[PDB]
Amino acid sequence: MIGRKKLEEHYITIAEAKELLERRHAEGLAENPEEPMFYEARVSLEHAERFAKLKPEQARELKEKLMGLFDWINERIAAKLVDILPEDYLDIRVIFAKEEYMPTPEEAEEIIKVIDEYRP
Amino acid sequence: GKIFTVSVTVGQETTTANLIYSKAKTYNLPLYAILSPSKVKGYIFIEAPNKSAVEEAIRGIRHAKRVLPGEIPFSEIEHFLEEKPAVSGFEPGDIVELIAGPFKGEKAKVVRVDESKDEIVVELVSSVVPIPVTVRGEYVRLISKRQ
Amino acid sequence: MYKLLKVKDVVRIPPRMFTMDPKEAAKIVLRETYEGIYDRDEGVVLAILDVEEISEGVIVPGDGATYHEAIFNVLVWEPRNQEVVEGEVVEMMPYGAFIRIGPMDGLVHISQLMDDYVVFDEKNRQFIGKETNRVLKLGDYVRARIIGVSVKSRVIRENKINMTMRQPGLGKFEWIEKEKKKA
Amino acid sequence: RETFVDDILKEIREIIVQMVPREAGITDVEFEGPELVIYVKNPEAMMKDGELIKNLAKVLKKRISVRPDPDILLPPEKAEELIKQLVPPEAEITNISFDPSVGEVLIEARKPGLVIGKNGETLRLITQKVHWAPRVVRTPPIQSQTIYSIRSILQTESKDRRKFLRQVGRNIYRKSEYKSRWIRITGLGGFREVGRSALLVQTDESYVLVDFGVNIAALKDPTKAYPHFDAPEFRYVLDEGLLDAIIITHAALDHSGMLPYLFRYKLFDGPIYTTPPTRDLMTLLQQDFIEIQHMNGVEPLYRPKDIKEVIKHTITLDYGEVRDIAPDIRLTLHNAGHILGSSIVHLHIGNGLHNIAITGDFKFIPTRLFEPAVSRFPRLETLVMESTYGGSNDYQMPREEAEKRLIEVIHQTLKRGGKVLIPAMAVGRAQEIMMVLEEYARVGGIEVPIYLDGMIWEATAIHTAYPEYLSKHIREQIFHEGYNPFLNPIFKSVANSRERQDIIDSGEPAIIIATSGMLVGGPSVEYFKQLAPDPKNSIIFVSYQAEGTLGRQVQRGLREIPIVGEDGRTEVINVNMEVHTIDGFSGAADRRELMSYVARVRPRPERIITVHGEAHKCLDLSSSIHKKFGISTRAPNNLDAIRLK
Amino acid sequence: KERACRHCHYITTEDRCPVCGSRDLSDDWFDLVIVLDVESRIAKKLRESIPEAAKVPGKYAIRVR
DNA sequence: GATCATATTGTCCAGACAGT
DNA sequence: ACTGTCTGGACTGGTCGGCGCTATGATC
RNA sequence: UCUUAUUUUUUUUCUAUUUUGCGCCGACC
Ligand SMILES: [Zn+2]
Ligand SMILES: [Zn+2]
Repeated sequence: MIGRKKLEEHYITIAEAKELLERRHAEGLAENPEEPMFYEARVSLEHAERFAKLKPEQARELKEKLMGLFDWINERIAAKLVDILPEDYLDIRVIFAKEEYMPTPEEAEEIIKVIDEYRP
Repeated sequence: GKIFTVSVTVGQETTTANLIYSKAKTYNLPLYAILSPSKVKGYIFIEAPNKSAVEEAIRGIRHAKRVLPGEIPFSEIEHFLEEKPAVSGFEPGDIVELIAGPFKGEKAKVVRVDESKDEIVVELVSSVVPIPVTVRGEYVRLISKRQ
Repeated sequence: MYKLLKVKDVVRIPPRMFTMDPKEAAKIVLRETYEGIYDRDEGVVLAILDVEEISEGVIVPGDGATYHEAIFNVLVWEPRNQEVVEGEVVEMMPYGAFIRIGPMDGLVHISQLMDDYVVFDEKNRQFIGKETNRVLKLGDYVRARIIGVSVKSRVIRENKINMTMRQPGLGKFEWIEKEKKKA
Repeated sequence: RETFVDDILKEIREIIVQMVPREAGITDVEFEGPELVIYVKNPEAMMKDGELIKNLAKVLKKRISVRPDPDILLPPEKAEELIKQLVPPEAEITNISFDPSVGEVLIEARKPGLVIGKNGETLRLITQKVHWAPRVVRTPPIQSQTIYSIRSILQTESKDRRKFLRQVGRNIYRKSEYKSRWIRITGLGGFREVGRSALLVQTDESYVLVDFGVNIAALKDPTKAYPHFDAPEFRYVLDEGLLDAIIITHAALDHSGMLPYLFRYKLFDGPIYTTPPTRDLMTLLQQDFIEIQHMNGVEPLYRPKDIKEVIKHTITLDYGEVRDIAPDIRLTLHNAGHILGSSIVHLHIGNGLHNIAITGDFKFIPTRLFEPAVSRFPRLETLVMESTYGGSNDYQMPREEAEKRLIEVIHQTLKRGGKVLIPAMAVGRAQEIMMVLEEYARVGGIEVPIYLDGMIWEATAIHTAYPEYLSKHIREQIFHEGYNPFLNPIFKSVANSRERQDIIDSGEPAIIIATSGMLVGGPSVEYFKQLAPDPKNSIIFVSYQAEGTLGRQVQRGLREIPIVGEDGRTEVINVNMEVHTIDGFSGAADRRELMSYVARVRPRPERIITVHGEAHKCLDLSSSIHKKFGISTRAPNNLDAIRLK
Repeated sequence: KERACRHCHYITTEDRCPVCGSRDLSDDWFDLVIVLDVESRIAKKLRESIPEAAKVPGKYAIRVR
């Protein structure tokens, strides 16, 4: 349990976490010792910059588009979808097999060409 | 003949019983019978016409504390004077505690029990590897009945 | 799974940090206190971003330090059961392969890495398929979902993560591309 | 079972009174362990010369121990003075103790050679003038806690030890020289596998256990961690108490790890025949194993009182000494050459019926620390051999250029002012590294101190206490010359963490010999953590590294190893010091060494059993020996019985 | 020493058994029973279990090992 | 001689209670 | 409803200094 | 001149860093 109580909880994406870790790295560089963070945070930043598929503002726009498109999905589902960036039915199926809902091919397709917009 | 209980020091009930027997032999006491089972510790049974004879016979012995006021029914001590091996009533799969032997003060689980050789086979629960050992049937005590 | 939380907490500022700004001192204390640990209901506490609001301090008896009620932003990572994640294999040993997916290192069993008795090559730390003839090497991007998280300790390294990979649609990126080509 | 010990003792007494002069006054003749003890009233006429004692020992085939009868006994406060006057002052006697229950005097002295005698006549003269049977032990120049504890245990438990020895002597000589109907070898462990070795020699009269050990590698699985206790033969032997003796080839966890487990649950009550160095090193290793098992959080295998009981049930046998350990089985121990006190076990069954030679871990090339393995036996029929390096491609590099590379790496490290950290085992390669460093520093190559940390000092002290078990060169240096290689001033030992911190913070060059090759525990981890960021330092690995350990991780070239530091936060070790791997100091026999031992053994064994190694390596070694020499070779699995005769 | 007979379960100090006339003696025994009266109930219980025991006053036992 | 299980079961004030 | 009776609890704090005690009757 | 049984591959190191209690007596504030 972090703190006395939790006010807001959000499922943040990889790109925004990478931006936050870069800000922390800049703060540590401003800090006099040459080591900005510990092993776990530095390794997390390295993994995020290795898997930096989307820009933070593009990831935010995609997440808000997913949130406003449907109603049964949550922040976690949108974050996972923008992390994976699915292209066909296989990855969507292996993502949603253990989930509460096995989406139909039509909504899977609409998620697919919502995802592939401005996709690198 | 009524059965009464005489409390004695633990571990020397047989010596006190022998002393009472010698006193009865050499003092003309109206004592009918004396019993001292090995399983019962610290007490002996005396079959006598009345408790007064019991307290008179045990009087003068510093190792005999007192005589219990009640009278023991014969059905309670009937099973004591019965020919029955100590390994009887022990079934494999339960847990026992070894009273004596090289494994003194150890809990184990019964694997094989036979009454012809008056011995029992137990596996130590504290042993990481299961190695059965043999121990006399009267050296164990049942702690929990299970199959 | 990465998470952003807004947490209100009492922060203890020692008298040596009195000359500094209260927000900066609270941020420093929270960074030295909560960062680098594991929480049962929150996960890997990765970073403290900033402190939004702070309150007037209260001095408790027996301590000269000042306690402030402060709200701050925390970036954490929480592994979820049956959650898919992409990572990179960073360590390979015979009983299982270690992949980096974030602050933690997930473990993938050699038995359950594939539906094939894959042999471990000790010469170059490689995984070789007997029938599929697919080679797994270091630095290969993989995707797998988690099935077991050990939260028995508050230390990140002592926590154990086990994933599942034998299901179709998982494995190396080239394997996923080849599977998509068939479909 | 029936016992004819009384008749044998009566006939032995009759032979003695026929041969020994009547005026000697023979009162009692008894059996103590594998030896025959005779109590006399007039020792002056008993041992006027050693020829009579030698003839009695040859005729009776017993280790004759002539002691004065307890009826007459000089007072200890006067016996000490007569012993000090009689023993030359050159032999520094450190302790004198007296056992009056059975007349004995234990003399713990720095120079046992002068106390014992030129041909043993000094002991006879002492026990003639003072009427106290003497037993001389060596005072170690480096004090050892384990040896002192063992001596104190043996002294304070003289009654129990004497009763156990008497019962062992009664059990051994329950019958005369017996020809066994059949001889069988069974492997309860260590067959087609490494670790948890256990051998069973079975006859129709006696059963003998050999090097009962434990498997450290497979400790998570109880099935593979311990020797098979479900073997019907082992169950029968342990159940009916028919185990005559236990013999330990050498002091190691795979050969003596499970020994106190039998005494923990009172599964064994007989003797354990082993060399004194093997005994002390085995107790030290067992104590260490129990300590790390108790630290790791798992339940310890046995209590230290079980190790004490093992000490109380241990009989010391020197090299080349033949003792009767079973009515049909004689036991002797030869120099294996693997570690200190490592013994090749030669079991002679029957009167020429069969001979088994269990080598165990051994080395055939002449090393600096120990003499080469004994390849000559009076008779040999079955040879049980290790196969740790039995593979075709298993070729260890020679020792000369390996030690040259180690010396030059150390010299280059000390030239730039760095520190040398050498993780090593508790025994074996560590003392070899110490000897190589001492030889290098004796000519003036290096004057830097050498720090021994983490129980290596205890092993060094045990090595000093038994110099006769070392190599010929070290024996020549210690005995004939006045220079002890282990007593060099460069070798230093720490006292606490303060001295270790002072060594780490010291800017002068130094050599540190650690305690754990894997850097799993001991001061090795602390030294690695505090010396890794310095690039001038270096680390030398003299042993194999196991996967998943810190040693293998730092050997594989990892420049940043994340470990669990204090406060539950991951701290990285930035390894900038040089990493070296010189694995040429292994004490195990090479494949070429095994082939040379097979070719040069005398006499040629009828059959060879390849054990103590991986299954493929054992099969390869057996096939190679069969194809090269034609000897029948077998590599059986566990729970396999081979009928030798 | 102290020994108990195996047939009549009598406890005697010397080698001879003066009650049953048998030549089997056991050094290990428990459950000492003292008989002073013929008609006493525990003597009758001994008689029905061991037909050759509790015939004369003295010492007896139920089981001998 | 050296060990070993057992070793017994002054006054005053206030609250609760049978008795009449 | 009264009245004498049985039972239970507490009896100022602190300090200096000393004296003395904390096994034994069977068993091999 | 006849019934009712089955059958096969994925977990690692030879070991380690300042005597209480009980009770008595006396004295002082
Ligand atoms: Zn070995
Ligand atoms: Zn009889």
